Amino acid sequence: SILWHEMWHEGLEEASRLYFGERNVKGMFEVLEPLHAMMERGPQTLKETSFNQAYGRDLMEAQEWCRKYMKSGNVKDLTQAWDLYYHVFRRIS
Amino acid sequence: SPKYTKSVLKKGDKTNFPKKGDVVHCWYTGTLQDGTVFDTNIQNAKPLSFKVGVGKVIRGWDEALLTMSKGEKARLEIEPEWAYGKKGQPDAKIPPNAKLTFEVELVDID
Ligand SMILES: CO[C@H]1C[C@@H]2CC[C@@H](C)[C@@](O)(O2)C(=O)C(=O)N2CCCC[C@H]2C(=O)O[C@H]([C@H](C)C[C@@H]2CC[C@@H](O)[C@H](OC)C2)CC(=O)[C@H](C)/C=C(\C)[C@@H](O)[C@@H](OC)C(=O)[C@H](C)C[C@H](C)/C=C/C=C/C=C/1C
Repeated sequence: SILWHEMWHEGLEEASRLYFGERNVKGMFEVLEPLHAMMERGPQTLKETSFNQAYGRDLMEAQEWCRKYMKSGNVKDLTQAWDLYYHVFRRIS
Repeated sequence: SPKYTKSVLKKGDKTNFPKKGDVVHCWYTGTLQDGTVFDTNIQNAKPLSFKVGVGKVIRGWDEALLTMSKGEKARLEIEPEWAYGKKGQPDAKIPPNAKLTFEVELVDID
């Protein structure tokens, strides 16, 4: 898909399978990295712009909490990261 | 032969039970043997939602929810084989072969 909501929906689900299912944080990051990189390139269409308006902040904050977690090992940081990814996943259905 | 036990803390409506494939919405608090709270989604907070009976959650939850009526609050004691088993969930402070305790409140069924 080239639709941001579909790309993120598939990616978040797969990233969570790798992390929670396979216990594979390296693999999880490889799935999420390209998607965050896409966001950092910025929206290029009406629909990408609307998606960024709705979810861009939550997705960037999820990544920040996750980066915090990778240095802290604090479950609080981990859970805040996943709460945000979960939120976006549910809002885009 | 279920590998969990359930104690009802507050009765539900005794009428509406989740079925395989339903989306349920829950409040929960999870504790270890010593009462350490490893997670709660009770306060931005909102209920956990998931499709039941398809492996979205650990087996103890997936099975127990089919026995709860809407509004029910129950204490679940889940054996490690129906939770995180030998590996546990180290990042979340769940050790190997851990029995998990959850208070679960079934808020809604879509
Ligand atoms: C912030 O808090 C975390 C939940 C924390 C994680 C750590 C554990 C201690 C705990 O604290 O929950 C906890 O108390 C616990 O043990 N839970 C949560 C409440 C339900 C019972 C149990 C559980 O099964 O968690 C679940 C457990 C940890 C992992 C799964 C266990 C069953 C197994 O078959 C699955 O393999 C895949 C993995 C996590 C969840 O309840 C979430 C909702 C569901 C998933 C992640 C998977 O179903 C995934 O499948 C790919 C999905 O389809 C989801 C919807 C995709 C989206 C993008 C990801 C959302 C992530 C949400 C994460 C949340 C809310």
